[PDB]
Amino acid sequence: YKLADYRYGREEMLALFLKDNKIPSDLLDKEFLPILQ
Amino acid sequence: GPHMLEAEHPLQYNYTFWYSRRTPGRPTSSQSYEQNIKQIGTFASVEQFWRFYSHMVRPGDLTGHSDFHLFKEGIKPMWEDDANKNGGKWIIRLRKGLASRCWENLILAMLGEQFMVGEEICGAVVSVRFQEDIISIWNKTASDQATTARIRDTLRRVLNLPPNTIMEYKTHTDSI
Repeated sequence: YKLADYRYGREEMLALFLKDNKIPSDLLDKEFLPILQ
Repeated sequence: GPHMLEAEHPLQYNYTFWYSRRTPGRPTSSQSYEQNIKQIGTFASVEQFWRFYSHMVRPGDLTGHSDFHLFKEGIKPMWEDDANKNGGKWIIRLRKGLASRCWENLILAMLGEQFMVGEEICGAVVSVRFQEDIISIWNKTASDQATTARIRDTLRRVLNLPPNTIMEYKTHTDSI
């Protein structure tokens, strides 16, 4: 019936994984140090 | 924060990562009982999702009693939230070492609109415990049998789990 407007399969999601990015500033919090990579 | 950008591929909804931790005991640990939940951030495109996810440790490598939550922007990852209070969740208990791949598969399917249940999805959780991990996907209406039946079928299809793996549905209220 009604498809969502924005749809991506697993392989399509991985295809858009840019290998050169910048860590979001929202993650740069001392509380998240244990979970950062 | 979340902006729609022409060069990027929008998600159907904005989603928000959350991180919680619980220092579970007074005898169990030297420190006192403590519980924390903190919003990480909110994203609106596939590319923005990868900016967050690529810089988070995978859940199979978290220590202690810790959880990642990924919920639609504006839905708190707490069953009492308006969006959740009449809802429920599919639960999958996993032996250590499986959660990191199953979480990735789950959230990629959720963000990518692979469930096909309109607005029913609220979010997903991965809970890391000492002897097992627990993965769940929450939906809005626990009594919508057709919705909850479709989520189960998509889960079985996208998660890549041994066919011996059990899944249980729980209505959030049933806990009281």
